[PDB]
Amino acid sequence: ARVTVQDAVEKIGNRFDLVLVAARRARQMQVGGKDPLVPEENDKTTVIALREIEEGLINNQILDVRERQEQQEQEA
Amino acid sequence: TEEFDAIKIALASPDMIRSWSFGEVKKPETINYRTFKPERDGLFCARIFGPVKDYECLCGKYKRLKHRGVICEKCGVEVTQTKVRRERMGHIELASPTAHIWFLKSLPSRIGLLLDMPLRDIERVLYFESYVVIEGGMTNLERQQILTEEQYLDALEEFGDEFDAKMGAEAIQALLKSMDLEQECEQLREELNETNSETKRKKLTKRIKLLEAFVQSGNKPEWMILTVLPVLPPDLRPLVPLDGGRFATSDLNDLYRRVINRNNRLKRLLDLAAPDIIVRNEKRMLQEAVDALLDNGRRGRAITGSNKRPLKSLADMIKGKQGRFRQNLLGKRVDYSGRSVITVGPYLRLHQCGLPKKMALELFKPFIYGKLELRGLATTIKAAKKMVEREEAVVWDILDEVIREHPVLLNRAPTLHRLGIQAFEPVLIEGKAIQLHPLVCAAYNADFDGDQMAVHVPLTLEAQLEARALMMSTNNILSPANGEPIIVPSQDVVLGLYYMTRDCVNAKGEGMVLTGPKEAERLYRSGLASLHARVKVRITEYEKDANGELVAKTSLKDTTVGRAILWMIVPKGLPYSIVNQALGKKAISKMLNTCYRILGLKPTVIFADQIMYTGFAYAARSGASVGIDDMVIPEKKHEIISEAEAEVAEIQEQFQSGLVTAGERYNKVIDIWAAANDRVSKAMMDNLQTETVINRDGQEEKQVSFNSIYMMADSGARGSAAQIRQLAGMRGLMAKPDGSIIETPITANFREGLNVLQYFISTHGARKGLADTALKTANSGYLTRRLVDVAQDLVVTEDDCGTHEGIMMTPVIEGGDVKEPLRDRVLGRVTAEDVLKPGTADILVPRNTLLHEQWCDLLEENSVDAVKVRSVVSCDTDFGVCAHCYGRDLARGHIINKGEAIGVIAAQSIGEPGTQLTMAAAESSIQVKNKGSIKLSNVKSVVNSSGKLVITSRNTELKLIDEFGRTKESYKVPYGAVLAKGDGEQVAGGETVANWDPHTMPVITEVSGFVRFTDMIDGQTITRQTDELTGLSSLVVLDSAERTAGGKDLRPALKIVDAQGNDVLIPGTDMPAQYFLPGKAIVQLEDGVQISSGDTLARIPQESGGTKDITGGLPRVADLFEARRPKEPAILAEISGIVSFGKETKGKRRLVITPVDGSDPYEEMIPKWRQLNVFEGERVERGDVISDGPEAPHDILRLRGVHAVTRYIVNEVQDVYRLQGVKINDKHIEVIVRQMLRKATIVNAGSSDFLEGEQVEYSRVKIANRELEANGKVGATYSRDLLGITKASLATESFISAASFQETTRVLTEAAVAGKRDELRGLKENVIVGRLIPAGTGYAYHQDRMRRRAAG
DNA sequence: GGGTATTCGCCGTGTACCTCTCCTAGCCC
DNA sequence: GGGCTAATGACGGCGAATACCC
RNA sequence: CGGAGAGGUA
Repeated sequence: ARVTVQDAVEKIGNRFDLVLVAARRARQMQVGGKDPLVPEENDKTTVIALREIEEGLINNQILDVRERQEQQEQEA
Repeated sequence: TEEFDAIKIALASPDMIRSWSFGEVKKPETINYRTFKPERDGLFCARIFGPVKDYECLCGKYKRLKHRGVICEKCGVEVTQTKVRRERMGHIELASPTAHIWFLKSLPSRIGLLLDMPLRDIERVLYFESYVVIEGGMTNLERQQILTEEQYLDALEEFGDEFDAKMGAEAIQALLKSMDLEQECEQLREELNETNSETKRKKLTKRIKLLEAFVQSGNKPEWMILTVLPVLPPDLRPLVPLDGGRFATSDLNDLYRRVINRNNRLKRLLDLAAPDIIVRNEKRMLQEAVDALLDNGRRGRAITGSNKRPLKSLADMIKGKQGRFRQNLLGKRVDYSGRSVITVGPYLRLHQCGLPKKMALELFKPFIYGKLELRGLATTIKAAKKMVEREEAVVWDILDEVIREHPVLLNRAPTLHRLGIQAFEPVLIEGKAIQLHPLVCAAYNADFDGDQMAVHVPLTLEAQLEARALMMSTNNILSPANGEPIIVPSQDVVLGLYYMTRDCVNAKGEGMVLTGPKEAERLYRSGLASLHARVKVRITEYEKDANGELVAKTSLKDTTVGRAILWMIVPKGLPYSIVNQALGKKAISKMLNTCYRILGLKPTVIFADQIMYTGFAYAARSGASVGIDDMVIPEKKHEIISEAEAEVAEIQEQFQSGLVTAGERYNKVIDIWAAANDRVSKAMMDNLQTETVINRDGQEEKQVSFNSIYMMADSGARGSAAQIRQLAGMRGLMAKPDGSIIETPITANFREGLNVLQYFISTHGARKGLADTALKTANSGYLTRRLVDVAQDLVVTEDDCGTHEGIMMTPVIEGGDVKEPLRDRVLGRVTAEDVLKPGTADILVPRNTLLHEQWCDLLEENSVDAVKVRSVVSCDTDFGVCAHCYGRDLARGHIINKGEAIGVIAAQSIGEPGTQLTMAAAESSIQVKNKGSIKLSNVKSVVNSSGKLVITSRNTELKLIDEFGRTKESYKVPYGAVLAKGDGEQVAGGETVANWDPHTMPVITEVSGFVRFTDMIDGQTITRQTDELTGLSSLVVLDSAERTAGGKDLRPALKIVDAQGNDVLIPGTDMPAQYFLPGKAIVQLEDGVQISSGDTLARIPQESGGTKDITGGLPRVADLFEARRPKEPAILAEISGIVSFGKETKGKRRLVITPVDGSDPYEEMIPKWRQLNVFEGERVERGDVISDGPEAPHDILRLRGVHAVTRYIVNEVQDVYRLQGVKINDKHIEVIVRQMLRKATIVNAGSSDFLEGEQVEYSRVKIANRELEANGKVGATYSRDLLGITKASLATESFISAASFQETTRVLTEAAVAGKRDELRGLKENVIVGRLIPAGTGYAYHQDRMRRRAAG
């Protein structure tokens, strides 16, 4: 469990678009479309998204290429 | 469309109005307000306005089941989804055009101004009173003129085939249909090329401005006359009938019904070809009904009983209180929230709050239901309801799951600063109160006295993450007002730490050596070694060095056992210089600040939580207790008292002896009792400081007192030297009714008893303070409101604008004492230039680098007087502010970024300490208190005989630039100051470098010769009396204030000529020779009296201090923010150049200032109430004082420049807040000022009129465009002007702001006719519309949308 | 001359709640 | 009945409307 | 229940 946002601040210096992107990540593993990439500790999707972005696993480029991906499959 | 900003308001075209609606209401039927059945057809129609009741048939008589979401006509109904219900709206196609009353009753009558006749003509024709020639007869008749009935006839029989004249709105329709706006614009602009008349050009420019405004709005004038009337759905307007004899206002409904009745009657009459008079009358009351519909406030407002609210009309339904009803008061109560009294939980971690189990169970019922049906434990909502109400043990696991990390938002009932609402992780607890984190309640500015906190649950994912990243107290530990932690240990934990870290001189466990704090903990918790002992411990402390590595330095340290036990708390990478010495509140503030600035946030939050736990635990183990033997009564208090009564008895005996005046012995007794109070407090504190004395090995030794009351306030737990001074010693002197000090102090303590009269007197102060508290709370709320309104539309949106402009930024020093260090100010700013060393031109800092702690220290060691820094004032960013122009001083320690409306932060930071706002030297002799080089700036002085560097005027400054590279003493040199010291001369402390008469100011002559009574009439302008002691006279110049018309046309003057009988003048000095005598200027020298250089010319009595140019307190803050004239403005030199008098006292006095390269006639007005300091033939420059006294900010901006008034306002407000000790970073004042002077008046016309209030950012963009092309327009020269906070607020470019908070109909009409495409930059405006705000995460979201615009 | 310097009506109202009352009215069928 | 139906024991600001010295 | 008038608390 990690509720402090310092690592996410360092990874994303704006730390404010950080909120938006982590919120989107949480929004689409909370509802189907993607699945958690970090082991669940009975955590809410907010903090698992936060721990994802802390590890550098989720960044703006990665999330946008991933999302454009799920579209080109959903039209296909 | 998507949730956007930059919304466009314009006048609607009839075709697209018809496009909005679907069908027209046939007959109007309305509820009777005693029968609530919606009758159809009418105002209630489920085919045009959408289904009033969805999924069922409604006609007022029909309730059949059939159309439950399917499109089909059975009696005339249409049933669809609620989305169609919202968009389905009505229209009625009027046979005749109808005007809109708002553009008629408005002071700028849009029809009147566009058609260029007074509004009387338009109201006459619209009210069906007098005809108007609609482009009718022109050969002998007039194309556009009003006609009475007989004149209209006379024209008709004169001509009927070339003449047309109608009545009402159709006439204006025909008129406005005629003009081709482009032809008018072209002809006017091309005429302006030929026209050479000033007034004619003004008129042409005004007309072309209006025409171009209508052209750019894209609105055809024919549109603004209502051809088809759109009508709301019934549910979109206020309607709430009450049963019985009492009802509610619903005038909008029957106004609709009346308008439909009138239109249907007119349609019937026109279908039957009714005669002209009857149809004209029908159109007349149809127009009247439509106008009453549009407004009744244009028809005359009135007050109705039981409701301080006018009669309902569509215009009044536009705006109620406090504005748009659903976006502010009243009253926005919201679900998923609770409210409860608060208790302390000292076990919760800093990111946690203790929340009652019942409160959680009822705050998360939907989430609990979702989980329960998710686990299969419930099959329906009913089963979930039963499952939760039965309070079974299973729901506890469910609630633990839904609360595992779901945070909650706690807000104090008044939120006076940003921290007033903070997130926490809820821990489910037994009880019925919210267990708030003890260390956060100080930030909440709350207490534990029955006051109730409020919880809310951000319940969507994205709100939760907004809470976690921003709202939680962990991420918000520094005050957003001045930086610096706001999470400082306040009263209990600080007591525990101060106890545990104290030392003694002898206790069990003294002197030994222990293996790290390991053995310190082991030995103390054995009770074998006392917590306090001079002990050598081999500690291994970690230091951050190199690129961020940790070096473990192990050394033997002389400390105390408790201090090592505490050192266990501090994480690695911190020095041991912090956890030694008795830790006070300021010491723990320093420790947390250093931890934040050296390790970061996570070590800081862990350190704070652990130090809270340890402070509480060791406060408990201390048993620090307050009794009555602990408070110590000084043994000699009564002796000092009795001495005081003896002294006052002698003084009063002299009083009855007639030896001292009333004020004399009053002040004597007051001073005696103040001295007695000081002596008593000193004795009490001396008793406290070493009340415990302990032997070491036989000899007694002082040491920090074990006395619990001494720790009780010395730690800064709670209280002060004043308070523990007034418990054991006397609280003494205090004020009486009328707010004056009583002769006899409150000579009794609280440990000793209080006499009845003493307590009675003391009650006055308490009552006064409580009333003051209530009034200040109300006024602080109001001030926060106005400041937020003026500052809210201000968001950092750009990172760097490259503006090398900035402000001089200096350590503020008054007199000999440096009030604030430049070290404090410089922190968190960005330099506007590259600073050098005080000895060499070497570059110390790079281009516009952030000046954080390291660079601030580097500037401290290389001591510097001033730095130019990037300011939001100097910022050239438009619709926003450069980040580097701002700095980063926030709850963060990194450079600020885009978003984050720092205007609101500034407003709440200025309003937060508002509650704390409460309601040998200068003018005698300047005594420099430190040794350093003497420096004089802006001298008005000529070196005369006896080495006299006699400085005149108040524009001269005495700095003390010492041998370090910056100043340490600052003084203001008064008029006629005599100085025997030169520049760069080392001076002893308190030595009179400048000396003059304290209680009167002389006019020291810098030249010698004959004295001429110039511009005088003996016995008319001066008093006639000569008392000769050395060739002197007792002639006194009459007061500056207004006098007779034969004594105010010549101003008395003493012309001083040389020793040759010839006139002489000295350029560059505000003392040409002729001292023009102000009021009460006793003339010392007669005509022809010979004097030396350094002799007084005239004497003007002064108070030797005590001038009243400042009032202080929150009203002072407010009137500076409103920029009000302080006891009328003190005029400055309106331009550089020679000066002279005009027509003196014609109204008031006139002063011509004659530039040598400018406009010579430049006189201004001089009220005789000002203290005049102005001569003729003297050379001045802008900013030089001409009338002495308090200067208004308006003239300061107009004359000295933008940055000058910036510094003035910043210094004034910062000094006022320092008077209460509150420290606020000045970037907030800078942004509030940049809001204040956001409007400017053009001097030399450009793309706008010659003088007008214009957004200065618009001035920048327009001038940049002007140099972009070759053809200059014009131009353009401008001067910024300071509007008041309210005036600047109502000056907002976005009309959405004004719609909710000022008069509305005129503002809305201006927006419509001008077609104002407001950027919707405003935040509360985005609240008003109902969309995301452009700040923080919302700004980032809209930025992402814009990035996705034209990228899809 | 002309800016004060008065007079002449309207209107706004920290925060939250606990209780209470009081709410367009005139009127011809 | 009922269905229509067109100030004084607050306080302060503020524009409009006067009041007055040289 | 929409907004005003009143007591009490904080």
